[PDB]
Amino acid sequence: MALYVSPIVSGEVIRSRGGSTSEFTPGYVKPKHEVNPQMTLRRLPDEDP
Amino acid sequence: TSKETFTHYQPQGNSDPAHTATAPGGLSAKAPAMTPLMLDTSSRKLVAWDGTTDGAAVGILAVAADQTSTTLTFYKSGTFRYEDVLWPEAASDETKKRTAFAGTAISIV
Repeated sequence: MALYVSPIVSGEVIRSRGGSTSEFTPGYVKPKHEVNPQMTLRRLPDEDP
Repeated sequence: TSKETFTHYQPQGNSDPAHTATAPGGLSAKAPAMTPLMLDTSSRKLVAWDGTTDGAAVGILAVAADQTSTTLTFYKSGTFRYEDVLWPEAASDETKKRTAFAGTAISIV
């Protein structure tokens, strides 16, 4: 706060702030799937007969 | 009849800056502004200057405080007009009061 100080006896000063830092580096994911090259000769549950 | 004399109020006597500082106080009575202070030899708190212990002057009170106050803000530099400082009654000679604050930054004009 700045409680009372009168404009004759001006005094204490304030401080600047800061001082936090953190690093969270890597991450990764890769869900590979297959194509089934020989499953396409039949019919899917879709594609009405 | 009733002529109110409007006068100014200039405690300063020179263009010197009036720097301030905060220090604990152990005063035992009401103290108005511009009262000399001394450092207690036992507890090293700031009390009202007795006007007899030579060389004990440490500064000039700036904002009035009392025995219930814990920290006082007092001047530590500059020059003050001799007629505005509330000298203690124990000091009865002008010369000793004038040179009482020599050594520090405080001076009397």
